[PDB]
Amino acid sequence: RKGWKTCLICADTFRAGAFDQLKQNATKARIPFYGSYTEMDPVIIASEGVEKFKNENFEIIIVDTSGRHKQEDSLFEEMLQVANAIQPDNIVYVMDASIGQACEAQAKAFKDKVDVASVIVTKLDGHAKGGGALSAVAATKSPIIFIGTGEHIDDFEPFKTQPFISKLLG
Amino acid sequence: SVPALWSEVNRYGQNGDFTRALKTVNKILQINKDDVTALHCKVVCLIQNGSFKEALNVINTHTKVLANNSLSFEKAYCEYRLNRIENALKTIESANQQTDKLKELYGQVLYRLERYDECLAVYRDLVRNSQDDYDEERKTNLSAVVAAQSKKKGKLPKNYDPKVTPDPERWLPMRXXXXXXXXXXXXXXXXXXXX
Amino acid sequence: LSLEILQIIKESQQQHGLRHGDFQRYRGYCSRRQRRLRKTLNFKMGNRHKFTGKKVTEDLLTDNRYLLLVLMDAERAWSYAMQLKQEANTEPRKRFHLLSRLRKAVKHAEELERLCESNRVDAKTKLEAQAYTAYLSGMLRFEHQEWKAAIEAFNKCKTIYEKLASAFTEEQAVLYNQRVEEISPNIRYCAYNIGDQKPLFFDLALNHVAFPPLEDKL
Amino acid sequence: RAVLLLGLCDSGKTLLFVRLLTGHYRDTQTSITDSSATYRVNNNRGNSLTLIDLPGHESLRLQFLERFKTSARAVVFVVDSAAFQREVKDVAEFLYQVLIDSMSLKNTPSFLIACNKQDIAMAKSAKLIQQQLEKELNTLRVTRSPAQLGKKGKEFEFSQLPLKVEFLECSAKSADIQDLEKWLAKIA
Amino acid sequence: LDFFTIFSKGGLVLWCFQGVSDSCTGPVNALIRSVLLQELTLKYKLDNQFELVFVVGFQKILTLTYVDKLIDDVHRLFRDKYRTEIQQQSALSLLNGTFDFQNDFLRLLREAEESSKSLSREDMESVLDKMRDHLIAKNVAADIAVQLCESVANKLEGKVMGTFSTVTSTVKQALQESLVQILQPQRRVDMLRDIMDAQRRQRPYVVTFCGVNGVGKSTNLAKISFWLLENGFSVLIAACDTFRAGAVEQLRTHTRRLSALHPPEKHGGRTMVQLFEKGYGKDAAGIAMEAIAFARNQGFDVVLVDTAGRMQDNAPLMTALAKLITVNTPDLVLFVGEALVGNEAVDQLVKFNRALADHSMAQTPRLIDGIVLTKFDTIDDKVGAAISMTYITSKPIVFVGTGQTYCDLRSLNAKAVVAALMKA
Ligand SMILES: Nc1nc2c(ncn2[C@@H]2O[C@H](COP(=O)(O)OP(=O)(O)NP(=O)(O)O)[C@@H](O)[C@H]2O)c(=O)[nH]1
Ligand SMILES: Nc1nc2c(ncn2[C@@H]2O[C@H](COP(=O)(O)OP(=O)(O)OP(=O)(O)O)[C@@H](O)[C@H]2O)c(=O)[nH]1
Ligand SMILES: [Mg+2]
Ligand SMILES: [Mg+2]
Ligand SMILES: [Mg+2]
Repeated sequence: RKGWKTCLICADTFRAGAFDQLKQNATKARIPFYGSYTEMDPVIIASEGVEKFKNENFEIIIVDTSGRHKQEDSLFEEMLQVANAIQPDNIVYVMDASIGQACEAQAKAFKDKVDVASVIVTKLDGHAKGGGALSAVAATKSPIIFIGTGEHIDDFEPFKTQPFISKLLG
Repeated sequence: SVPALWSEVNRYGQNGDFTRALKTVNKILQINKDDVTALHCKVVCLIQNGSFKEALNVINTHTKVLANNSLSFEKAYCEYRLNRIENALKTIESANQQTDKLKELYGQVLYRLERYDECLAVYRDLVRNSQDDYDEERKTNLSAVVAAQSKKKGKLPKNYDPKVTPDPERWLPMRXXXXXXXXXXXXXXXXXXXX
Repeated sequence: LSLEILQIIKESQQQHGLRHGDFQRYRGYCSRRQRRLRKTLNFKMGNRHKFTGKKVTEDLLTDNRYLLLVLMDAERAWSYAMQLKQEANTEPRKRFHLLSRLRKAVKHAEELERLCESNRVDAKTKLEAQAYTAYLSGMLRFEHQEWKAAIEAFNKCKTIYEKLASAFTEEQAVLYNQRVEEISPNIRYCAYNIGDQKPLFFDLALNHVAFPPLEDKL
Repeated sequence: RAVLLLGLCDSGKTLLFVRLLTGHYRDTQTSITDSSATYRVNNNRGNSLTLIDLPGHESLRLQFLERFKTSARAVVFVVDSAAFQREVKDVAEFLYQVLIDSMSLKNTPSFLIACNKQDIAMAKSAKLIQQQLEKELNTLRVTRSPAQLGKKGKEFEFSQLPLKVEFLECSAKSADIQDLEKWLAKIA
Repeated sequence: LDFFTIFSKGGLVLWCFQGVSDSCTGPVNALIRSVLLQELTLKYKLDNQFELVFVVGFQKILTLTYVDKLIDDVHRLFRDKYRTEIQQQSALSLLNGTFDFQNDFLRLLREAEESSKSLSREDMESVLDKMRDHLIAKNVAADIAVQLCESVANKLEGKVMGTFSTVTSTVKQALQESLVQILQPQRRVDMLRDIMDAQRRQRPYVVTFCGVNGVGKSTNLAKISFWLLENGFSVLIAACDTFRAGAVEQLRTHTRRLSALHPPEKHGGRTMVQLFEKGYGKDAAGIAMEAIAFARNQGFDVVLVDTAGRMQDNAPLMTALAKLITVNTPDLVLFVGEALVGNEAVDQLVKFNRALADHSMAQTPRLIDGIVLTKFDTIDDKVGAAISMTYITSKPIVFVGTGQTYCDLRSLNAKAVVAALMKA
């Protein structure tokens, strides 16, 4: 909507209905998408998708990955190999705003395996004030650029520090 | 032997065979024309075989023979079933002897005449004194009396004429049809979609 | 015709706050309840830049629906006073504002009992309104902090609500006996401080169609 | 040693605990802690048992059972016989835990199912209460979400256990506790 | 004061007052609100030293300041006048003591109607603060760890410590006992026995999976579909998630993966896992009612109703969810909450249970009947999300998900979760 030739890639080969999910979000918002029902390697979906949208001269190529936790070293190595195959200009750490004390440990282990440079805080439209974001800014060394404020595609806006600290304080 | 035709009407009314108890009752009404027990076994075989107007023509053709040995329930029941709730109400009240058969049909006649204050006192006494397999069906009848006080197509030949059937979509969201017809100026994000 | 006022107030409080003690939320549901009853039925009190007194007259009482408008005025001022009883435990001046909402909750219920005195309303809502007045007059004269004027309008509300139970079926008497039992604990406290000094309907008459005893016929 | 009184709420644990110590009827409420008192047994030697009445509430039934099960010489599982037919699911479920806390002990204590409240006309017999719990602990050992009950290939019974399991009938309203004081004198 | 009963904690009425008028009305409902449910206004006062409870029944809640001064003087005259009967361990000191406190109470009542016209909490102060800061850091809700800690300065105040005890180890121990008894909800569960009882009317067993966005409702619904098939049960997955993209293909991959492990050939010849779907955008109470009538007609022992994830503050949508669970009457409402959520575990279940009872139109409304604690393999000991959930709700943690596959479904080890949380 700002004028960029944006496109999506679904590099999730594990979650059920994950390419069907991003396909129906991209079909609705009129955005090109890439992914596979059949490919089981996310390094292969993400390399062959950024290669296709490079040769089509897109300016914003957003690669979606599966959910992973730090105690799974198998998914943390696969995340590092998806990041090494496509070599992303920016890595965004999306965190739920209802996360408790377990936030600083996961957010730090994401910064250690992969180079996180921006943080996004979703599910802030409800009761959660999002105090877990102080522990993912200190762990990933990355600022918050956007917040999510609902389930729809337009429930999305840039992070402003003053209204988030006034809500976090009361 | 009419005692052997009555062990045959008895053996067919026990097995639920009111089609053959009605052929064996019409063999006792050929020898005994005014048999009041064979004019009651025939009215039951016609109420059970769904002839309520043929069972009401067996009661009205023999009004003097079935007199005071009457079928005032099978007569107020055939009329209750032929859309006569004013004749089914007059035959329950004019019955010479009141039973628990005319009390069960009278709880269903009061409910049809929308007399729910008398139908509640009839169905309160019917749930107390009745010991049968239909006590869960008589607490659903009393629970409906308490809840009561409180292919046309425009034309058929024009169906297979224009384009054998209407548009294949043919009824669905109006905004989903190939016609659209919603005067839509643009798309906006209100509800869930994603098709 | 009919109005089950006690069932109306009890299921609107448990659904809109009073199950967890939210009188501020129950009153706000009462005010939005009345605004939307007023905007639907085109019964606005004021217009822009002027105000005109809402007078629910007798002609519009056939709807069986405008009694809920005045009752939502009685339940709004009642819900505000019970919220001011919780805020008067730390702000004892709030009690003066509490007692001004309870004198206008009986005045709405005394004006709603006079409306039910119309002949277009059955013998059920005249008497639910007569003894909803006598219940709010016993709670105001209980908050007067006089224990005698409290048992006088509670034993009046109990004797009214019990006179209504005896007169009809014991199934419809349940609503009036549920309300004598509802205000009965408050009467034991003021007596402790006076003497201190198509539905599914079955055709069960088709199972009764059976043969006569065929023992004499063999 | 100790004889723990267990069961659901309102089974009659504290009124049998009163009827054995005083022989009288005492008004009781819901117990939130345990209560202990000595009981001079009816036999010749007059042995002394420490009756322990444990709360029947289910925030406190297994917290006190695990505390005193190591000190238990016998356990009396008190059953509400009148209200047995609607509580068949909570009696057999609590009794399943008392059965595995029992065989897992070094010296397995002696076990009784005191079918209380027989003075009520609707009290089920200790023979119907043993049949419906053998049928219920047979479904429970399969449906339970390693010590097991009896044999897996056979229908469960209280005779298949390595425990001294008995059934008697009593009443805590004087009272009818004669079979209870005869078993309390026999295990003393 | 219309009522006053003083019994011990062993459930033994010592003395009771109900007025000269009749007598002895409501001493059992008085005990229930005052002692049973705490571990006419009916409140209480606990003597924890000698195990006493002082339950009182009064009205006009504004007279609570003089009712509390009357329980304090009655508590001071009772524990002094009968100190010999109530200080002994034997329950035969209270069975054999005579508590004739009627003339002493009529004097303390008539005299309090004229005013109207060991272990202290200072010792236990510092250790209740180190235990509250340990529960909060181990992911117990901030206020759950404050009521937990105050339930323990009450329980041990007056009580004498053991032969080898400190101030620290006493409040640290009775906090573990008030934490295992609250993590022991007043509920139980079963298996094939429970579907034999759902067959007393010849009908399936319908479970409703509700919860907030992303907790694991659909993935643990598939772990329980594999756990029901493993017990020989046929399960019909009702797909009532019509508010998202790929919410039906997610459940259709679970039904393809489960009808591979449990096919008709390896089950007897009949379909055992089948998806009931009506597309997206449809009503979630209409697809659910069609799947209960479809599993009845096609012989499915279980219906597992998957609903969409939603927030806790949505009046037009927690209305449609509370009306769904009220009207559909599911056999077990299973709230799905992750073990990663912090203080929100209290607000989710309180608004989820307040909605289910508000937008319900029954006398006793259908509330959440259990909890599924997912993402348990992610906290690693920060386990206080299991305490925050079974604290407010007196409902059990029916399952604990410990991964993403069908085999990572556990029962709750609630004893070692309080032992890990109360050890600091
Ligand atoms: N590690 C771990 N992951 C889990 C667990 N339970 C669920 N998940 C993961 O959490 C994610 C959420 O999956 P999903 O089942 O769609 O959650 P949901 O609540 O149905 N989301 P929605 O609100 O859209 O319906 C999945 O990637 C799933 O694998 C668990 O116990 N452990
Ligand atoms: N009729 C009858 N009543 C009994 C009998 N035994 C106990 N009761 C009554 O049942 C009520 C409950 O008895 P309790 O002794 O408190 O049972 P409990 O198992 O200790 O209950 P909890 O303290 O909650 O564990 C008491 O008020 C008794 O009067 C009995 O044998 N017959
Ligand atoms: Mg994904
Ligand atoms: Mg007890
Ligand atoms: Mg889902």
